[PDB]
Amino acid sequence: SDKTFPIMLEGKINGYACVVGGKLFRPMHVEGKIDNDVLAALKTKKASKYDLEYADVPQNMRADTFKYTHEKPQGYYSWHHGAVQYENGRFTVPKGVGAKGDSGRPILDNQGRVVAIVLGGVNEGSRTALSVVMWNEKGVTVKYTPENCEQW
Amino acid sequence: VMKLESDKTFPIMLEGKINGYACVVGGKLFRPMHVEGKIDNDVLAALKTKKASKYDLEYADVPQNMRADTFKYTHEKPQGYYSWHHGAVQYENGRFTVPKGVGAKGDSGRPILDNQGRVVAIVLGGVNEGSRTALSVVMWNEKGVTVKYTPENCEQW
Amino acid sequence: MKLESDKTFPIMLEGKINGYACVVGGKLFRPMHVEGKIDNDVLAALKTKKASKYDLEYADVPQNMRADTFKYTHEKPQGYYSWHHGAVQYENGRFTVPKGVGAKGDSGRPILDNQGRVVAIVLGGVNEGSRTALSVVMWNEKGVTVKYTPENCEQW
Repeated sequence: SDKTFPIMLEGKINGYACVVGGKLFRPMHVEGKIDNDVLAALKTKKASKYDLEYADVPQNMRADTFKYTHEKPQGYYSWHHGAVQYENGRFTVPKGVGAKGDSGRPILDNQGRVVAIVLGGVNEGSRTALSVVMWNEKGVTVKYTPENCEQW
Repeated sequence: VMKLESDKTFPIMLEGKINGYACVVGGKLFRPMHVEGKIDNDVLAALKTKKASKYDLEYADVPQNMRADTFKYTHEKPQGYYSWHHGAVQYENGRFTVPKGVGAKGDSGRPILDNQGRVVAIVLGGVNEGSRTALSVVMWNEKGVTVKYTPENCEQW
Repeated sequence: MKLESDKTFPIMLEGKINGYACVVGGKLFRPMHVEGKIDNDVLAALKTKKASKYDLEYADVPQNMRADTFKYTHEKPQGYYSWHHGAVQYENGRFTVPKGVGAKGDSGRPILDNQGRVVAIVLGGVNEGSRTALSVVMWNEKGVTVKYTPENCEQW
């Protein structure tokens, strides 16, 4: 794929950035440089209310980026660490899964479409509650953060 | 298609300190006229502003590329609550109040929003009245006429 | 959203606009020969003093308006200025506009420089062929009112 690029800080992967619908996304709270020259060169617009920074990607990339959708029917989804579950407008992964450095990774439905970008999470029993950003019907950004959520 | 939205309020730096805030509403840039400093945003900090001393506001048109990404505004102020950076803002009998101990110098310039996200006022100052703090602000009436309200013994922020 | 306050006001007479009044630096000005009521309650209730020699009636504008009134200036370099109907030329000490421009109902209108400052208030004019010379009150160095009226000028 390679539509997700690790953000380097000091000397490690402090997070991830990704390209969706011709837009570059990056978690605001995640400091560091993207491991890609073009992307790391783009001036971003800060959206602190959603803990996101974004920028238009050059035309010679637009079509070759993640596709997105507001369609979030309850059920199962996927992401780098395995399966994700969506129920009651909340995304969750198995307990113990998800941690620092995972901010930025997207969540995908069967069709490989990005339905959300992860910002953080927190342990709730035998499940990990996720803080994410999504998109509604009108195409507006919506953010949902679980109680006592930790930033990854 | 996507309809992203980014920050619409910016800190006004003065001598390396935050002295107020500027924001963009209805395709315009505003900043409290009594606040000294430079907008922490190159593009906006360079625009030429026109003064409106009657409202303690300085303003300028926002470029074509920024027009779609600015606060929408309204005159609609039914009684109840609204919100701003520091929390809930109550509006009753033509006056916006917040809890005592909330709001101080440095907050002038910040906007007050209704639940739909529209700006119903811009803060200019305040003064404590008992357990509440009455706010000085710029609002808009039905005709589109900019109106300013300043509480007795108000202090500029 | 309206940020700028109106600084000119139509003078009504039998339903028709007979001229204009404007507010400059804390003062209302009105062409003395123009009869009618200023179309603004506050302004119309003001008592005015007359300066016949200048064909101007004037009063102190309410303090709550002083804040957004026209700023005047004496600086009148030759070139162009503007007024409601377009460009106004200034040369050889007199303002002129094109024929077909300037008529009854235009007295009281201001002429502004590009910085939005008032350099003159029109009181009338007279066509002189391809151009129409204007009658006006201006301001000199000491901020003193001065008047200029073309030969056979008519009070619009």
